[PDB]
Amino acid sequence: ARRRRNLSEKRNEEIKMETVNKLLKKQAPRT
Amino acid sequence: SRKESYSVYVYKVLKQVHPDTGISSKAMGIMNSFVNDIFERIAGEASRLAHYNKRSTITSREIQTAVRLLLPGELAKHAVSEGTKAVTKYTSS
Amino acid sequence: KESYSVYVYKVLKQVHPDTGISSKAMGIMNSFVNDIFERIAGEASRLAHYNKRSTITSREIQTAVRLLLPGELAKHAVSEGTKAVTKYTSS
Amino acid sequence: AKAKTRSSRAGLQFPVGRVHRLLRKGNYAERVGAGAPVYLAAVLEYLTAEILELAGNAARDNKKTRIIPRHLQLAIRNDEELNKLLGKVTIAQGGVLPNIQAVLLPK
Amino acid sequence: AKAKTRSSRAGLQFPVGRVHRLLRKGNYAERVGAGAPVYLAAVLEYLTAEILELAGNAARDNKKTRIIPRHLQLAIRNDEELNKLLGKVTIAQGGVLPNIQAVLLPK
Amino acid sequence: EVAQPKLLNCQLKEYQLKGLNWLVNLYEQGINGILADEMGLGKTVQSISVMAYLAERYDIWGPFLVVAPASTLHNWQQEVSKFVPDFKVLPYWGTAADRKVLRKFWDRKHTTYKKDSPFHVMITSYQLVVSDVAYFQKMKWQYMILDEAQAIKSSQSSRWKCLLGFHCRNRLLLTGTPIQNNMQELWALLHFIMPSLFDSHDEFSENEDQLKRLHMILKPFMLRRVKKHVQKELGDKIEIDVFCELSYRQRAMYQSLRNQNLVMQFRKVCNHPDLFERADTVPSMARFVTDSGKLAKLDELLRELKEGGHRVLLYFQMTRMIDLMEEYLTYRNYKYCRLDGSTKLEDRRDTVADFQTRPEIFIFLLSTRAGGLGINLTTADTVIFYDSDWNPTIDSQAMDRAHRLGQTKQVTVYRLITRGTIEERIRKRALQKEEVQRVVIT
Amino acid sequence: PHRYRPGTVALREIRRYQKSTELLIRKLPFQRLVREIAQDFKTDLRFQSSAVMALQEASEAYLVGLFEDTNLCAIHAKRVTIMPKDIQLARRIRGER
Amino acid sequence: RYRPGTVALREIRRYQKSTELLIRKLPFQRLVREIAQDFKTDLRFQSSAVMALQEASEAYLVGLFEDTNLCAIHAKRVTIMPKDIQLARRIRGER
Amino acid sequence: DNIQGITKPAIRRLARRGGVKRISGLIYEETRGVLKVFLENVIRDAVTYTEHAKRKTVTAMDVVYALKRQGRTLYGFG
Amino acid sequence: DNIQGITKPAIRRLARRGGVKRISGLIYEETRGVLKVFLENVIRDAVTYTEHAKRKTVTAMDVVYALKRQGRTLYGFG
DNA sequence: TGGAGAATCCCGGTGCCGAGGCCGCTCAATTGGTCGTAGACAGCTCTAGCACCGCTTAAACGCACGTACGCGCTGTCCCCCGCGTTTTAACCGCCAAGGGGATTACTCCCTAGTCTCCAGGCACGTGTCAGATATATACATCC
DNA sequence: GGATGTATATATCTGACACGTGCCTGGAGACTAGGGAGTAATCCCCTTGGCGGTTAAAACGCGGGGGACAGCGCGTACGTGCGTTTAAGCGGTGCTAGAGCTGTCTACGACCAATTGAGCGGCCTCGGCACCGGGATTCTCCA
Ligand SMILES: Nc1ncnc2c1ncn2[C@@H]1O[C@H](COP(=O)(O)OP(=O)(O)O)[C@@H](O)[C@H]1O
Repeated sequence: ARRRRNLSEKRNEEIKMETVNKLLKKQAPRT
Repeated sequence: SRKESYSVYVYKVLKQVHPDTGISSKAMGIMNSFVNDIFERIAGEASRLAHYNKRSTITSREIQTAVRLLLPGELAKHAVSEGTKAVTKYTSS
Repeated sequence: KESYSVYVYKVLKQVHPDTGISSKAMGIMNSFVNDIFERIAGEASRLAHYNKRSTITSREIQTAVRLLLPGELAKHAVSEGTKAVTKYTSS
Repeated sequence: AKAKTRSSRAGLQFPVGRVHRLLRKGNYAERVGAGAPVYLAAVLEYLTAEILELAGNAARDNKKTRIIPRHLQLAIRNDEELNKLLGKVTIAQGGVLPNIQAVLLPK
Repeated sequence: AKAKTRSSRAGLQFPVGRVHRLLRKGNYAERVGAGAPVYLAAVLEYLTAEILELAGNAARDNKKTRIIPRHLQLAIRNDEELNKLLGKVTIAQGGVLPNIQAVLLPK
Repeated sequence: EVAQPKLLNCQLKEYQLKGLNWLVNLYEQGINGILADEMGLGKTVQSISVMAYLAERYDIWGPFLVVAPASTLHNWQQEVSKFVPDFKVLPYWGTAADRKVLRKFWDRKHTTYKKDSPFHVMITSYQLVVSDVAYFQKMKWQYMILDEAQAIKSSQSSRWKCLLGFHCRNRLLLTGTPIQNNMQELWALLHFIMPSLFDSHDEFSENEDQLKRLHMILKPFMLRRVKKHVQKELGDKIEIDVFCELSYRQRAMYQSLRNQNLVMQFRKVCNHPDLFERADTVPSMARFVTDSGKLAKLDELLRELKEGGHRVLLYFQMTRMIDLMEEYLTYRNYKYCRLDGSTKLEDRRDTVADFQTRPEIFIFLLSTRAGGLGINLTTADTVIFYDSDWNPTIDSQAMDRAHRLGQTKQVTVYRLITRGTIEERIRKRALQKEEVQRVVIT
Repeated sequence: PHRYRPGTVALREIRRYQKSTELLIRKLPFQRLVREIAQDFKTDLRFQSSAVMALQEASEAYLVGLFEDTNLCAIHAKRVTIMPKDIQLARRIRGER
Repeated sequence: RYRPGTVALREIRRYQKSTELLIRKLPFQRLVREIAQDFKTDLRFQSSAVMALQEASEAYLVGLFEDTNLCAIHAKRVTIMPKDIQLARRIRGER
Repeated sequence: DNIQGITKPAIRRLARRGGVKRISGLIYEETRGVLKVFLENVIRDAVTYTEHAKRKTVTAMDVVYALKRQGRTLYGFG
Repeated sequence: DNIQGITKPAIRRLARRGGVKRISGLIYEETRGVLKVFLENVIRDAVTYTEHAKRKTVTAMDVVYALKRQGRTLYGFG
């Protein structure tokens, strides 16, 4: 039980932080 | 030639509930009509239930959900009981 | 999962060439067509059964339209029906 | 080895075999479960009994030995649950439940 | 040999093959005519056209570019014959035809 | 009085340093205020320096809000990234699908941020501050700069009614033209600054003595400065009016209208006949150039400037006249760039960089209202205004885009006037209004 | 000499005809009407016997039900007499028009 | 302003022009979960299922009021009163 | 003609079975129009089933099926 | 006690869509009883389909079927 | 209350026809076997529904008030009920013609079935453009 | 001499559609089998029609009585508007139940052939019921 649920938070956090950063990179930095 | 009907079976049921009583041909015609009507409805309901679940077979469970949909109130309970009994006896035998 | 969306749009572009059709209104059209299919194929089904016959032909459809659609709508639909089956057979 | 009607095999007066035939020929679906006709037959017998019991009572209450349509009509409209099953049904030769509106009665 | 949709062979924006699949697999009968799906598809296309023609008109009378559920309701409940066909139907987000009894209006 | 902020990656000039001292004293007194430097003295780096000073002394590492017009947002993103590079700077612009994601930076629970926090400065448009006020109202903004603040001059605007209700401590206005129109608009800026003191339309209304009255009254709330006292190294604007006479086609249409509400229709004829109805029974490009007095006279002037190796900023008031002008520039085979309010906010960055990076480009076409604010165009040298604006502040704002700091050539302003027509009336009124504004500051 | 008061005879009638099963339209004129409607739709139509009996059971069942509904519309309007406006209300609420 | 009654008829010309749902969402939803849990405990609902029930529920009530209105007007009243609901139901066949 | 074969006395009776005490005078002509509009709809469907079967004879079954296409189900004839 | 959550204002708006000018005060308690009886009947059916499919969640489709079981066809949701 | 008296129910005797029982027999229901796919099952990903928290602000509520509808009561007068007599056509029991539906045989073409192949349509991206909201400015109008 | 409405611009944004790549599954073509529906010949039943007779009921004509209707007063309920209060609606964070999909394989129902008894048609028949004449009892009505 616990292991899969713990891993879900890390897997979520990674994608959330990257997709957050990608949007700031989308606007501020030239594309 | 050979038109076929449920009059035979209605007589037996009547004999178990009211031993001395009988039944005019017109009343029996009404009973024959009633039985076709209700088979129609319970089969049609069971048909559509199977379709909505994307299933190919009309099992006993479907005929159960259909009784529970068509019949109102206490009728439904008492019928779903007769059904369980019968199928239990068959599965035994 | 399939819908009749595509075809409704094609009919719309041909009858009203400037217009579009909202997502929810398209959902209403997909509901309408499924409904009427069921009604017509159900009447065809029963007509076959009442006549002890094992195939739903095109004659069974035409009698089921004459039973379902009210008044002048029926006449027009049976005309359209008959036209198309003629053209297909002519190929 | 000696035959036993599926009906007797399942304790029922209504004909299990014929019901399996009609479920197969009625295009209700492709494959028809075995117990399906047994259960369906049990419910048809139950409903048949329920009406005829009530009709028998109506006949005795009118001093006669044969059920006729008028007794079925009385039976069916005097029970709320059967009436909710058959509200749209007309019974030929049935007549009407006796009911005069109370404001029509004389002063 | 190059394949030509049944639709094209019969001039029918509606998909005659899909109609034949649904009639065949949906247990309406044991066997289906080759003429069945062509005729039925012609009738669906005709009714689809009728409702969209009336709704298209109602859109342009309201000075708007896009058909919405309000306009389908207004279309369907004006035509005598389509209203008779869809009398039981509720259309989501459709609202009511404007209607006041002349008894309610000012003297 | 105060030292330069240690985080600041550039040296402040003397008058900028004094400006920071004023603002620091305002913050420590708890008073809100207007930095009103004449355009291109460097309000931006002074503004930024307060965020630096707060982040150093009182360890208030944000959150800080810059609200600015659209043309200008990219400028701020660069400026903060350049002059205080430790600060972490978050755009709040772009589509709704973008902005949702950006809100996921905001910390609603820590009231004062510190260096490790997700973002320190947010930069957003006036337009999004209004549309997304529902979401902003939850924040606890620690310092807030409205740049190009005459955006808020109308008290009846949704914008004023929104920004007044932003929950925040210290506010700074920047506006290089504070005094604008009637005294009601001056009330509006004051109220946005300090609601309790300037609470009434009527009492602010409550003549030479009244003007002397005002000069003292404003002294605790505004710092105004002017180029000639500190930017002595850059020569004054050479301004050259040019007259034009209507073409025969213009003259016909103008008489037709005058014989036949028609204010804006007259302004169109004086720009170019083709802004009414174009041409073809075949229409020649030579007729197009000759058919408008302005364009005809402009053709002389452009050709001279090209031969001399100058580069031109050319302003319009009418957007369709930009469309027409590109055609004439295409035929004369001049390289040009275009920027107006319809231009997507990505392309703004690119275009301004292009004209400041690659001197093949001869002409920048700019809309006056979109072009007038923010953008920095030091590589240009000649400004042309093709049409007069009713409001003199807007043209002022516009020509100061050529006359910044770091300009090294003599800025030349041309202005074309169509004689005997609405154009004259308009420039007449604008100059009256400029005298009034100049008197009230003076 | 004797007359019953207006209404007593009618209530006699309600009891008697609410207690009989019999068909209330005369058979031969009903049968003749059904063929008059049929002959619009297809010419030379032989009718089974039980088909016209079934039409008559349905026809009497429809009208006897319509009078029940009509009567409630009258009583609600504080009348005892049914009038054409009552029938039209009942049909409209039941959706037939 | 408006003579006595013109305001009610303005209410009519308002609500017949709009298409919106007329019951408040969250109160409706709570009623549906109250009724449901008699039949089975722990019934999860889909958003779209509660919206379906609400569209159907409002459509039903509105249509009952048109039939109720006709009953009133037939009695030479403009006011709908409980007797009128009960009459419509019995005619329609909802006893 | 034939519709006037449904006599005034007949309607009066039908009404009594529906328990109506007092009957107007204009009811009679309205009732006839109602009954004809009902019969026309049922007969059209019954004749339509008859012609699909290529029979000439309208049977009891055609009528019974016609009525079940109207929500009115008749028990006691097929 | 959630049925009283259907507010008086709301019943009144529904009436107005139905073209009612003036409403009695007793209408409110009838209308609540009416609405609950209708929802009980549809929800019972929807849950009956849901349990047959061995789902725990009542879907839109269950409800749309439950209404076509009762002659009330809801176009707009699958 | 009291006779009157028309109607209703209950009693009883006749007789008739259809409910009910019993005889052959044919065809469909039962027994025992094969086999092939539906679907029960185990396991998985990940959608999305249930909880719970704070804020604006709209609709929900409560009250004081007044006037319009509902409705109880009366006078009028038409029109329906009740009854009587004449008139007519429905019903009955019957004979007959004959059409048309139900059946038996038999043949052929149509549709299901399997296989090979490829393009229509579904899902997901994206971008671009007309419509909706702000905001600025002059000027005419209403006060 | 001022407060506001109107008309025309620019500046922006948001959401509707047009097009796009991709991929995949179901529709199209083509080939054979065999059974359903189409053909005609037959046959007996049940419908259409005529006849003469009885008699139930429909058709017509009167009074007169009581109900539909129109009008009026009056009284209490319903609509209104002003002021306040409470929950709905928004939008979030965040957890995890359970919907929806995959891969197995087993067990069950379609399909066949041989059997045999259930249930249909038909024939005989006698007892439940309809109906009739009579008497006793119950409801209306008016003095
Ligand atoms: N120390 C400095 N180093 C570089 N640029 C500076 C410095 N001081 C001022 N500037 C210039 O100041 C300009 C900003 O002027 P400012 O008045 O703030 O802009 P705006 O008028 O748009 O508000 C920029 O072009 C910037 O390059």
